[PDB]
Amino acid sequence: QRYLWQQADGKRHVYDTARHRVQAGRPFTALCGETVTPQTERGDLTAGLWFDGECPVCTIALAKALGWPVREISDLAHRFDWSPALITRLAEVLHCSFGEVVELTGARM
Ligand SMILES: [Zn+2]
Repeated sequence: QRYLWQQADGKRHVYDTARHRVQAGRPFTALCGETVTPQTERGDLTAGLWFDGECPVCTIALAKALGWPVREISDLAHRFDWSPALITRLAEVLHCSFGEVVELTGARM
C-alpha cells in the first residue's frame, strides 16, 4: 500500500509512504499538502484512538490517486461540507480550476 491514513492536527490525513515515515513529534506533508505533526497525547500514534474526522481534501485525493471514475469521486465528495478554503486547496491538489471543484463536490453557496 503506497498510501496510508494517519491522524494528525485534528484530522485523518493520507500520506505517501514513498515520501514520508510517520514518527511522533515529526512533521509530514499529507496528500492535501498540509504539513502536520502527529502527537501521542492526541492519540495520533495509537490507531485504535483515531476519532478525528477525515481530511476531505486527502480523501478525495486518495480516491483520484486510486483511479476512481469521476462520478464515484463526486458521490464521495458530496458527503463533505466544502468551505471555500477546502475547495481552493482541492483545486490546487487536483490541478484543476475552482469552478471544476465546485462541480465535482456539489458545493453550493
Ligand atoms: Zn489532508
